[PDB]
Amino acid sequence: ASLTEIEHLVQSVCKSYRETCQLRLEDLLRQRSNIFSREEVTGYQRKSMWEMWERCAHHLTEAIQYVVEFAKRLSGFMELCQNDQIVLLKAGAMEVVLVRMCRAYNADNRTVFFEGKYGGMELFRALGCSELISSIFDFSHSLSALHFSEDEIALYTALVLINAHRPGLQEKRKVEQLQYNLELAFHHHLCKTHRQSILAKLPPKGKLRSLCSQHVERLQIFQHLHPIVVQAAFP
Repeated sequence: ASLTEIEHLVQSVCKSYRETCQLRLEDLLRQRSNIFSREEVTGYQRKSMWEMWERCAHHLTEAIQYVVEFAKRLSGFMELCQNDQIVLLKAGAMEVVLVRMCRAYNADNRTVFFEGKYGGMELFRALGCSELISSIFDFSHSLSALHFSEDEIALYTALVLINAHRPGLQEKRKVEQLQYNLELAFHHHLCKTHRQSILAKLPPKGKLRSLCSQHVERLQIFQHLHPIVVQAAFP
């Protein structure tokens, strides 16, 4: 693994994210000024829990598709056996979307971009899961505080997806190699960008999995399947 090869991987992954971002940071940042009216907020609050969950799930599944395209554009993912592909995606897909949310969250007004405007926790009152919603906002707040580069998100999301420790992997060694190469790339780019600091400040592995486990649990309580099981992708 030559420096030049490693630099190539950094470029590949960062470009892949740029293509599969799903939204433009520029656009999100400009839209921060546009905020939901109190009347609009009360409207969302008035909606039935069932309607909101369907609406939310539509957005989530949309995002997961983009994440899957990101995974396909990652080097070596395609080479892995279907079983190993699905395992990595199953475990990581939702985890990646939670990371990508940090872009949408605005720390000043504590609002997130939902259906074309910025809104606070108040919007999702209908769901009646205040603790889950608060935790997602808190998680996003921390990442927003870090002022994550698009290039940093790209490498981090990739590392989330590509983990040898995920159970059910037959080709563990192959995934390990891919993980280590992406690990090197992340460290290398942080050295180059003088952002070595952020490693310590990153959320622990445990916390990412915790929020995703409970998120899937709530969807399963409603008449829904795991998004990888309900995959229009892998057709």
